[PDB]
Amino acid sequence: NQGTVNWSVEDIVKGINSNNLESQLQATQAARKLLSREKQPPIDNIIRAGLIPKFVSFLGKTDCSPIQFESAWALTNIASGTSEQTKAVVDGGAIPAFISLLASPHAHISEQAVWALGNIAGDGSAFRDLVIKHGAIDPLLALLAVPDLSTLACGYLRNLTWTLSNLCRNKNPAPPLDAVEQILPTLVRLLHHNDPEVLADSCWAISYLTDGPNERIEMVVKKGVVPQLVKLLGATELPIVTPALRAIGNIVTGTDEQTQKVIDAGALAVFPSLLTNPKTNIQKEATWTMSNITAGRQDQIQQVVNHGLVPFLVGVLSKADFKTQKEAAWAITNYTSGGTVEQIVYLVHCGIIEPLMNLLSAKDTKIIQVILDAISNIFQAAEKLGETEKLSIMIEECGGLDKIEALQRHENESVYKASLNLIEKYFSV
Amino acid sequence: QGTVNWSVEDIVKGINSNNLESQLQATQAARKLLSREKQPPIDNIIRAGLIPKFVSFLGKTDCSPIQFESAWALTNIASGTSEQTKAVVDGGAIPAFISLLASPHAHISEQAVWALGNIAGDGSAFRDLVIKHGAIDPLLALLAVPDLSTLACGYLRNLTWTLSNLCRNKNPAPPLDAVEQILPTLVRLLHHNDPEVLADSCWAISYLTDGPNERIEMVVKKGVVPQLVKLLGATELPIVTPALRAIGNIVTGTDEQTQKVIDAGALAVFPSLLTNPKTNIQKEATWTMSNITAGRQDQIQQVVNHGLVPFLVGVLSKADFKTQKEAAWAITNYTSGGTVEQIVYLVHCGIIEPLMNLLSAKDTKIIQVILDAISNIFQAAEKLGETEKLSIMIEECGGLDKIEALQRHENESVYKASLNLIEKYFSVEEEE
Amino acid sequence: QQRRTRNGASKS
Amino acid sequence: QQRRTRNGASKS
Amino acid sequence: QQRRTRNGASKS
Amino acid sequence: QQRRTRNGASKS
Repeated sequence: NQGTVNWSVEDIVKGINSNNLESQLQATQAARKLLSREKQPPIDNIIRAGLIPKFVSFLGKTDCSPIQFESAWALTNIASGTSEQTKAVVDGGAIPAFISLLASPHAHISEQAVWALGNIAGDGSAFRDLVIKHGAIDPLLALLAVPDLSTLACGYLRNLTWTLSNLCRNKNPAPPLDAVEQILPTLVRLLHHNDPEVLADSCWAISYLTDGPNERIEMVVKKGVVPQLVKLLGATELPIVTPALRAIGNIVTGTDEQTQKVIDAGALAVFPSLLTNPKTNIQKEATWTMSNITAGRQDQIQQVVNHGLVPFLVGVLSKADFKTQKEAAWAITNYTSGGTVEQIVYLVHCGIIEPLMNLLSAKDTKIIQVILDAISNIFQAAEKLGETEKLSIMIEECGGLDKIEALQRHENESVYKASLNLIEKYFSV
Repeated sequence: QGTVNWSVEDIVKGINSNNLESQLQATQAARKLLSREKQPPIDNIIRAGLIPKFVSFLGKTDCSPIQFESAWALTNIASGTSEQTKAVVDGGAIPAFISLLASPHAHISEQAVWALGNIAGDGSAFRDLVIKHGAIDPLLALLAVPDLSTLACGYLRNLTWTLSNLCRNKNPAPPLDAVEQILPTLVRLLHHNDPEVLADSCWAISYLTDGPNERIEMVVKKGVVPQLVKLLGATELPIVTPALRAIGNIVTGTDEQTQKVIDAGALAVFPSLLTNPKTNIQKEATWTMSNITAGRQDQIQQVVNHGLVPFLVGVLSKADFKTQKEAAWAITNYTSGGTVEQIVYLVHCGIIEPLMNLLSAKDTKIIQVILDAISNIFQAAEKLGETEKLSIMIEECGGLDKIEALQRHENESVYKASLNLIEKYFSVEEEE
Repeated sequence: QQRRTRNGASKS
Repeated sequence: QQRRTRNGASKS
Repeated sequence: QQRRTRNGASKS
Repeated sequence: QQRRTRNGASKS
């Protein structure tokens, strides 16, 4: 140590417990640097020294903006750590102190308070609800309550948007409805902002709020955000597409009416690039969404056809990783399940058979059932048309008959009963 | 005491000799070692290359003693592991034993029967080898007598047991040719006085019925069901167990084959089976009942008329979980195929609370089975306008709180099943 | 209604 | 037809 | 699958 | 994503 910098925890507590403000500031500064250490900052040592309540008290000293700032930085870093470390900050009564600091005429201190609340709220549903209970929302939204958002600094706006998104995050329980209806209007504005990081965080907040029952989805959708979400869906920034796709994906799990609002916004025109995206997790999310779309009305399936998406689904089913192939299989089953005869004929024309049959070799009992259900559905359409023989031959030409024959000696019940049912009907003598 | 013997080296020296006596003494010392209690040096005897020698002695018709001693030794080797039994087969023992079946020396013939029994008992593979050497005709010929009581007790038992092993195992099952050839003799042994003969015969028949409905027909067509049901009511467990298995197997067949079991009076003895002190018998009997209640309504009505429903409810209440699961199945099949009036009777027998108590089980399948039963019962209630009455009964058994808890929980069938029940039949106010 | 083998699978 | 949540279960 | 077994017998 | 330590801006 010695009369130098890069202090020991022992030297920090000495300076902080002093009656001299100058020395309390130096100690807090030393603590902030320490917690701003690149690798393994001694958070537990600082907590175990009982410094948190001292930091929180400093937040209250409007007489000294510097120590307010340094303490806010320190606590923010402690709050960033583990849940146990975040809890130590909460138990120190830091939340109401940060909220009081939001209205500070010192913007850089207000910003650091926004940051702190973000970390705390981000820990989980419990601490998120604590932040809301202390009445954090009103002050936060009051900071965004300006005629033009471009007047605020970019770092300032990004923090607010991020913290706000964490107040929308997590479930069991989800955020309170009244709090959501209070935040949404501001969320719509930030969705139409020009900054990509703001857009990203905004999209995440929407994806959270829509991750739930149909009631919560309607709250978001009736604010008319779907068109903008679809626009963000066609962005080039992956950090924007991912959350936007998640939001859209969530909305489509809802009712047919809500799904229609996604389709009316032109979402189906960008899905070709999503289903062929280089990132495999985008393909999975996009194929998953398509499966829920094809679980809808026949007129909605017809729009999937009209936008030329079937050949892309067949594509995913052929070359994607197994995880994404599973989602694709589901999309085909829902399609053949709800589709018209004509829609199913078109599906066969697009060459669905061979890619389906090839997945019967997979070591996954569930996808096998899904495919068998799809094949059965197609045969039903073939029955009405009086062309089961033509379909039988196709399956034989795609090497499908051998695979269905193998599933007769399968452990699962649904697999062997379904196989048997198909042979007796269409592949007997 | 329980000791003595030679070294494996000395016996070898004795068998490789040209003196017949020396070979006999060695073969005797062999039999003593392989028959000693216990840990016989089977593998060491095999390593000496003695199996082929024993097999060659089986053909020494000019010396019954060494035939007998060799047959004994090979039997004990064949009684061990598959690898050990295989060494006996590769030694060409099978055709040699079959040649001995017709020996004028009954005790030698008997030993050959025993030996063939261990070989065939190893599995369907070696079983088929025994049959393919034409072992059946000689074996049945030994039983081709007017009165079976003339044969020695141990002799008849070994023969019955060996035959049962020619009926045993699957993948593949024994050839239809062989089964058809053996059955007529099996029917005779089913009517014999000896308990062990009856036991082995029942086992043999339980094997032959453990397959597709076509194999069940071969057996039932000979008219053995009535006798099986008679042996079902035996006091000795070694008879009841295989008899019950045979009956159990037959019932997995068609409604027509099931009816023959009922006509034979099987239902009259099932109360003692469902309340048998042997837990394994209860499971077996409960399993059989569940396949009976999967039949026609008229068949379900005979189950009602014979008063088995209260016993089924009893199993569901106070049996081990494995047996309880089988009971749960029996009640689902009952409620699924039963008439409304048959389901009402079921409810009057106090089925609900025992049924609900299993809803707290840790097994997922039994839960699905029970929710299905509850649904089927509610469907019968709607045809009576007694929906409210049934709903009251369920909460009077603490069953509602159990269904409430299943609103969560993994699996998808339990979601909609539980969810559909409360909406249709409960809901309103209770807690939120 | 569903008949089952001794392992609780199914016959059909 | 069947809508599924992201975990691939079913819309409760 | 399903017990009660007695396939190989040794003579003592 | 959930939190960030400040210098900077990260995750802990």
